[PDB]
Amino acid sequence: NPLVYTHGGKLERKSKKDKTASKVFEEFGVMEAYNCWKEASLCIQQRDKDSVLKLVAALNTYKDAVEPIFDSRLNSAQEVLQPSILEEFFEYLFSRIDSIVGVNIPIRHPAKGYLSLSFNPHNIETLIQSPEYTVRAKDHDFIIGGSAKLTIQGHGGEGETTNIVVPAVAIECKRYLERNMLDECAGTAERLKRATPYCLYFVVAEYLKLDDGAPELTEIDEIYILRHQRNSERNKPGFKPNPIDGELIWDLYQEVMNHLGKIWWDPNSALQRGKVF
Amino acid sequence: NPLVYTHGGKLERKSKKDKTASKVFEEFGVMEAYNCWKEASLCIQQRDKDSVLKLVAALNTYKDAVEPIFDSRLNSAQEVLQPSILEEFFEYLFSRIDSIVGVNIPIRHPAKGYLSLSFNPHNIETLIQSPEYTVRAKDHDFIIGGSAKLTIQGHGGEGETTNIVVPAVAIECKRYLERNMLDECAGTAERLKRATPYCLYFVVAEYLKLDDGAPELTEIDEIYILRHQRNSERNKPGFKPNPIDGELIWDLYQEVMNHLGKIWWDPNSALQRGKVF
Amino acid sequence: FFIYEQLSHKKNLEQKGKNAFDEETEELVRQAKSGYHAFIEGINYDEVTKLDLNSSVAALEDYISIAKEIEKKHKMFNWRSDYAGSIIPEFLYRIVHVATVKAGLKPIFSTRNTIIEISGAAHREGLQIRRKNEDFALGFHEVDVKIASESHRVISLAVACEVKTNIDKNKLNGLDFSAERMKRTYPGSAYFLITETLDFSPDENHSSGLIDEIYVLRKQVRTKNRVQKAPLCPSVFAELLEDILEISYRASNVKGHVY
Amino acid sequence: FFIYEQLSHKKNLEQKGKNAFDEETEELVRQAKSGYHAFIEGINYDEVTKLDLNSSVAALEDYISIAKEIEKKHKMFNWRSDYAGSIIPEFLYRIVHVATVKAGLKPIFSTRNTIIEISGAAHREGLQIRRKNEDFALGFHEVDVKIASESHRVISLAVACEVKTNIDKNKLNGLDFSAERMKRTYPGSAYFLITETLDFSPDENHSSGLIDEIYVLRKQVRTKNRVQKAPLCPSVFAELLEDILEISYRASNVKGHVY
Repeated sequence: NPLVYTHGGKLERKSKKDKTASKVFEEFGVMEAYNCWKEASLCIQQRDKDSVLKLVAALNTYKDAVEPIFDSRLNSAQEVLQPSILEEFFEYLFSRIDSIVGVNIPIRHPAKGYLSLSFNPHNIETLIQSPEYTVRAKDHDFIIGGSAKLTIQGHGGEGETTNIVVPAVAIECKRYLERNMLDECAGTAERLKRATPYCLYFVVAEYLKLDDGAPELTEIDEIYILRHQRNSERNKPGFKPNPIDGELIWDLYQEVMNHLGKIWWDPNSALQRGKVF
Repeated sequence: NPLVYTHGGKLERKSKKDKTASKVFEEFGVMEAYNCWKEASLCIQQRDKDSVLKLVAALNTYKDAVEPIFDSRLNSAQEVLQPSILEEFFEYLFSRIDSIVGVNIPIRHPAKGYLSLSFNPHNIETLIQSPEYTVRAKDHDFIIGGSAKLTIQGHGGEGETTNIVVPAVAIECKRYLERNMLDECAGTAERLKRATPYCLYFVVAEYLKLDDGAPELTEIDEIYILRHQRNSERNKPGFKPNPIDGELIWDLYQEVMNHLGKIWWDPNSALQRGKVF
Repeated sequence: FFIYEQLSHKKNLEQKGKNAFDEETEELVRQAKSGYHAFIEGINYDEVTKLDLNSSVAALEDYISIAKEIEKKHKMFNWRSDYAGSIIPEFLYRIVHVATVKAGLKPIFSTRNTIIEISGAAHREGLQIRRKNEDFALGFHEVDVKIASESHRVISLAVACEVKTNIDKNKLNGLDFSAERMKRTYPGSAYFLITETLDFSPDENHSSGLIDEIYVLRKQVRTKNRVQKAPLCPSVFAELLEDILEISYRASNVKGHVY
Repeated sequence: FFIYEQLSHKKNLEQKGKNAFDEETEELVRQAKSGYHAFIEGINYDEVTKLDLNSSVAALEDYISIAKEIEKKHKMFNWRSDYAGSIIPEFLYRIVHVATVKAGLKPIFSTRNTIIEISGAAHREGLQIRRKNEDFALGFHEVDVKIASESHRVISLAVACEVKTNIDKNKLNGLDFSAERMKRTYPGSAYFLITETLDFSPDENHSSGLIDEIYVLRKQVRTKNRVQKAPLCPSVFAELLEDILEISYRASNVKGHVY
């Protein structure tokens, strides 16, 4: 049961490197709001429906305090520390699964989810002696999974070892999602399902900025719209930004846990059942 | 410099299991024709243009003697031993490359050319402890390449090792090619180029049985039509079956050797050159 | 159109045959099918419970057992993937609940360009638009297409299936190839493969990617059991056919395009 | 159509601007381009030797060096991937040798179905047919398409390219995504990516599959060199632009459909 602290680390990084930001952080109480949020999140230790809603409330409080400062008073923040808020939130929510799942999960944070291996030999002698190979992986905002160590030895016997991460759930977190970002995901999804067919893949957005006509839902498991609002509303008459929806975080928590709770690949279970996944 | 003897082994297999065939082999001198061909092929030791043509002549002689017996006197022969003739012929032609290439190639015969690796975890504990993975490979009629040993260890430290073959040239050999078999190849080609992008892929046919309108040549490197004849000619007035064309075998021999003779993957050679392959 | 691919096959075999026709009448084939067809007809929509799906499967085996023996006796030749190999690619061909439409058992695969000349390209450029004959297709709906005044009539599919007696490794590879093409044309579409018995020649496990499910109707470990003339006899199990509601569920889902 | 995407951009900037227009006249921009455009015009078809390709590149750098400085001074804002990022997506836009035709710098990506209602599906079903705006496209040729009396004007492409100043890892991934779609629509087609300088942020090597070539016009190891205000200055090397005959060769090959 550990935490990586994605957002907090980046707040720590920024306060040494960017003295504009460092000054603004302390001046407007970014640090205090964060510490409140961090410790308030660590306080909720059971995982019934109600408990999760309490966790969501802590997230909403933090964003209300901190995001208006980022938007109006900093340049290098929108895609530098803002998106890591959701990333760290999910670190908290899933920090207590080892007990439930009944084994030590090493990966519950952003990491690179394995997609494929392919062989690119420099020359003929190379191919035969020990060929160079390449591992493609996608950066994901939040991965639950295990690590392994891939290895190739050629005719010349000296090994090539790469540290890879084979995911159970991969989650993308955006402030608002538009179609060129969805299409990024749509292409990931194909590749990720091929790498780990029983990997679950979610897209987590607060706002939707999608192109009218029917979006393909194809191959992405679920797409979350946590604030139930269109992005065009943000500048419209009588706008009030909705809170991140605790029922959908709860849905996600349940679907994850259900995914973790099942039997995934089983040749004999295919027979008797019929169906693979 | 070894040989696997694809066809000869299958002739040996058949003469113990199928007493109809065993009787027919000895009765009609299949064994003798083969031994003539085997030893006559081993005799041609230089690899200039002329030498290759001599090799091709030996192949044509053998097929002239043996294939009429197979067609008229045996049932379990057309897709049981006939296609292995071309397979063994290429074993001979390439049996003398170790000297030229300047290192020991382990694979110069039919084998399974690596396509992809993917992770299929039985459950969550499994994924974390040591996940089961799967290697897809395509049977190819003739592969020149090296072998390697792929390895995965999980949290529980105990290793999973699979023997894989990463190809330089993969060759398909058919008596006559029709479109559903080409489409089989067209799909292999995509996958094989992805596994080994500097793998060369040829389709070797004697006759063409293709569907009029423009075939896609896309992604298969070269397609060989060794007898320069349509399959519909085989039953037509004044038909004489053409010999396998030594100029095309020569083309193949040169293109292979050129492929083997080059530099394949090089990051610094990309810069200065511009182009990857 | 009321497509019974198999009964249309009977219409055709009886009409062209004569010897096959005398065989049908004496072997009670049309009757045997009618007995089977009527027992399923008893199973209606209200009766599409778990109990009804099993009752239908029982009747199916009665028929298929009698069908097989006529082909597998001394009567005689053209009886392969023609007759028996088209009994299971029909079943609950028509639903009731959603029942949007469909567009038949074939689907438009894709298109390529193949013009002779520069002048011909301006006049009307040659294309080659594919459509394979799959065992059974259920579609969402609907079109035709025109390309330079060349019109071709479009099927857009929700589900596709082949039905085979047994699956080996090398066939499974080619089946994988078919599915890649399918998914390219129609993103959302499910592809199923349905077989009775399984013959995985290498024990090596099989290609997950792009095949959206494979189903074993017999749940039978190996085909060889059945092939080997012996005590070993398979069973068409109703529970296996019951869990092919995945198709129905998916089809229904696409009708309701909302939030 | 004589498409200069960049000169049309000049036509548009001068027309809408006024302040930008006074800047063009004083900065000698149209003139500077005309000087450049005329020097290339000296390089004809007989002059498409190795020597001529280099002479053209020398003139190109003269112009692009002068173009950059006007945007990169105090004049002023909307001057990004508008003006500067459309000088290299033209060049040898017209050949001579084969010169079949083309079909512009955009290509029809693919199609999906999106109907509101069952009645609407029968009436005329809604589709969504894609077409991205790529930097430069050369096509084989030619069509339009109609779907239920909905007509859309078809480009079938031989080559496609983007031109960028610099390539990072995450952009390369999305560029890979674009190419998958492209290859699905048009099997044979080559996709190139062309950039001046390379910024591989992780040293980890890059995605071979579906990108048919990437070219570095500067052969410059890192962008940071140029970005870092310092002695370090790149060079647009003619030899790099010379080896983009791969495109011409491929296009020509498809014209002659024989044995």
